[PDB]
Amino acid sequence: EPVKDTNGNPLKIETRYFIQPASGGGLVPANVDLSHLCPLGIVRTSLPYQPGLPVTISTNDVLTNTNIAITFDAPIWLCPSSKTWTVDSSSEEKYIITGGDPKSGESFFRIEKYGNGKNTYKLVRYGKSVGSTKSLWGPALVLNDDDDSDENAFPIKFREVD
Amino acid sequence: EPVKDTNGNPLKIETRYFIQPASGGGLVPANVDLSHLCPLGIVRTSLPYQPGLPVTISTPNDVLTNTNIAITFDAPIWLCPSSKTWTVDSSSEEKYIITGGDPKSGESFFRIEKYGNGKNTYKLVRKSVGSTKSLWGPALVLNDDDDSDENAFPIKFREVD
Amino acid sequence: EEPVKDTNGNPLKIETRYFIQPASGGGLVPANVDLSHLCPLGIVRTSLPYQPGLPVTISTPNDVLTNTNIAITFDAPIWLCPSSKTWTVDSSSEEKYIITGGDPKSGESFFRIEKYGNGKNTYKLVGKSVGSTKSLWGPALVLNDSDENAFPIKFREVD
Amino acid sequence: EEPVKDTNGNPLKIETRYFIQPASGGGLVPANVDLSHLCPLGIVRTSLPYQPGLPVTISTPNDVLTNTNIAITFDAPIWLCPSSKTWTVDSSSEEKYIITGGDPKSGESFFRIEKYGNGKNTYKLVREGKSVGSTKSLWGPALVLNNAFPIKFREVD
Ligand code: CHL
Ligand code: CHL
Ligand code: CHL
Ligand code: CHL
Repeated sequence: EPVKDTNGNPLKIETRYFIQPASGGGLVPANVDLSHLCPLGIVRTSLPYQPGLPVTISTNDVLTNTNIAITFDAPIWLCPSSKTWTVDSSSEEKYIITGGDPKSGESFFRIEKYGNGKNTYKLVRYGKSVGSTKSLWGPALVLNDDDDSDENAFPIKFREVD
Repeated sequence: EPVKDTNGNPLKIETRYFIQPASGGGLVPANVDLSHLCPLGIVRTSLPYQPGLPVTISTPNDVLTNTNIAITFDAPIWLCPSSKTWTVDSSSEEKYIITGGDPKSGESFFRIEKYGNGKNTYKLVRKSVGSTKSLWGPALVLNDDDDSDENAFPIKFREVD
Repeated sequence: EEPVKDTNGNPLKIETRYFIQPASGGGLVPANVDLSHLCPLGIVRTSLPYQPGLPVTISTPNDVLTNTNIAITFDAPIWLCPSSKTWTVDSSSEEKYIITGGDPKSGESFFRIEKYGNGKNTYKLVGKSVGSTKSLWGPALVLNDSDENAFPIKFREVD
Repeated sequence: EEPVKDTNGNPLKIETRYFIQPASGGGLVPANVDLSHLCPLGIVRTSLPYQPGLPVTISTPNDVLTNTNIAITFDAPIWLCPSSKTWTVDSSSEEKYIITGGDPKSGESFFRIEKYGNGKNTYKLVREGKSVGSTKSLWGPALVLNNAFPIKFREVD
């Protein structure tokens, strides 16, 4: 099944989208704690009209339950690593962090339908769903223990940036 | 004559708008230099899809051109001890527009006037509001005159839904 | 009403720079207490072992004596906040953080230096003693007299 | 190859903490050079007069001698960047900032301590040899590869 944006249109690669909580504003880079500034975690901004930092998806169609990479799109980057999402294996909390390799399997996630709402999804990694936990700046994306139910998943939509 | 938003609808008081450059993204609070963190200047973010921090307009519900208004940022968090209302830093050589003004005092009053080319395009006048290079990017400053649109920073108002 | 002494056993002088160093990381420095405000500033113990702290000068409403009204003012060539460098109590707060921006001549900014424990050149600030709580950067000074919950300090003369 | 001396005129030891302080603000510390990056870090003179600097240890690739390959490594219980505390040259900057994140065993991280001018116990760093100087950066003077930036070593404690 093709992933759809908030307008019900199918997701394309090489196309800028805000990832916005379906459940404050969009998802942005921020540090998870005071122990490291780089690499960056993924936090929901508490500011209501901030749309989030845009991402592009790499594989023109994006389909559900398929290996994809998510890369922030930004003209400025304060860290010496990449803008591609990945899992902090060395973190005892398994934060989703930047600095992944867009071609490597370390950076692969899958987009799956969430609950009933249309155009609502979750991310799953290999199967563990992406949830959230309290961090310094607010809720940060973390890898949950499993993907048995949507209970612990952080529901998202994709909004096309024009 | 009523000020209009990007949809051509007239501006209302107590209504959130993005002030967006007509000439990066919207206008946001940021420090102008390394000498002070508070109060805050008004900077154009270089990030292309950042809409700006919303403002509300007050009158000392219609907003009309060439009339005294106050501009106040709207935000659930504020890192400085002073107000979210725009004003002129009289004590700076640059005459930065800064936060921390009194919305009821005349120090915080600006006027919205039509700007050159393009529908629903405006400038602020107190002397027109222009911009200069600052630490984080272009910061709003009060110019010398309002003789022409040359030095004015053109803006539009986009309704926040 | 005996003189407060520095780590060299010399009596404290007014208008003289001292590091206030925890008597039990490095010295006391200005830092934000939480993510809700940058200004005004709280008083935090740096976790860095050889950072001496930001110097303060003491004023009196030349000896600094115990159990006497004094004001503490940070000494620095730059200040990123619009208010003063004088310590005071955040009168309306939960933890009653000690914060900058006080008036050194006003009673709002008065503290008293008293002996702490049965030790040597060790003190506390005070009815209510100055303690600490966990904050963003580390321990921050808060207003709590007994030396149970007091934050013990010493004074090191700066040269 | 004569021994480098600290501010007390005592010879420098390897694996010993020193402040590197400008020979005539306070000591040298890690800080960002500009708004383009937080990591890795530059080497800046703090403008605060009583800040001694962040301590370093010197390693040899127990006396530290002049005109010999040495590595400089900051010593700290915390580090906010994902790389090492060892000094090196930012080859891919036009300023050639001295930056952290070097390999203490690689030749990229080797400097030499040479006597500077007249003052006793005063030195410069050299990496044909190029001396370490300074340029204006965001917070203040930052060390760059080229006068030289004269330094002294103060024993911690
Ligand atoms: C590597 C350092 C880094 C840090 C520390 C942060 C931190 C933050 N980012 Mg991120 N980012 C960082 C890198 C990057 N970000 C982004 C892109 C974005 C976007 C698009 C957004 C964020 C936002 C946020 C904020 C999310 C929480 C919040 O809503 O607070 C509530 C908000 C505030 C308290 C206002 C903060 C104002 C100012 C932007 C930062 C404050 C300046 C002071 C230095 C604060 C430092 C305080 C210290 C003591 C902790 C948070 C301040 C969101 C945000 O709210 O920004 C306005 C947001 O929309 N970031 C990019 C791509 C350009 C980065 C590149 O390296
Ligand atoms: C009080 C201090 C204060 C400071 C220093 C800033 C600083 C900034 N604000 Mg502002 N703000 C501050 C107060 C507040 N802001 C806001 C609301 C906003 C909004 C909505 C936005 C800003 C944005 C900005 C940035 C505009 C420049 C840019 O385009 O960068 C390009 C972006 C970067 C260089 C990445 C910066 C990411 C991150 C937020 C952390 C930056 C802080 C650093 C870790 C510390 C210093 C690092 C240096 C070396 C870069 C700039 C970093 C804009 C922005 O871009 O934010 C993401 C923006 O959209 N501010 C509020 C209301 C809550 C404030 C209330 O106090
Ligand atoms: C709002 C302004 C302001 C803020 C946020 C701080 C914050 C801090 N001061 Mg303070 N200060 C501030 C104003 C002032 N300080 C000082 C003088 C001092 C001195 C002398 C010292 C401090 C120190 C500290 C630090 C204590 C915690 C620690 O031990 O970390 C330990 C060290 C680290 C965690 C490494 C990172 C340090 C780096 C300078 C912070 C970088 C900020 C991040 C890039 C932003 C990311 C923040 C995230 C949360 C958003 C803390 C970072 C102490 C310190 O440790 O300095 C290094 C210290 O010795 N301050 C003066 C007079 C000049 C100020 C005047 O305005
Ligand atoms: C991103 C990482 C990082 C950044 C941005 C800095 C930045 C700085 N360090 Mg460094 N450091 C950083 C990493 C680390 N430092 C250190 C250890 C030290 C030491 C021991 C010292 C520094 C000091 C400094 C300052 C030197 C310039 C000065 O004299 O300011 C003058 C001081 C001020 C202007 C007031 C202090 C500012 C306050 C700490 C926070 C400033 C951040 C702003 C509130 C946020 C907004 C930023 C601006 C751009 C809008 C400078 C602010 C020196 C210093 O002065 O600290 C107080 C210093 O003594 N650093 C360690 C080991 C723990 C790090 C590990 O990662």
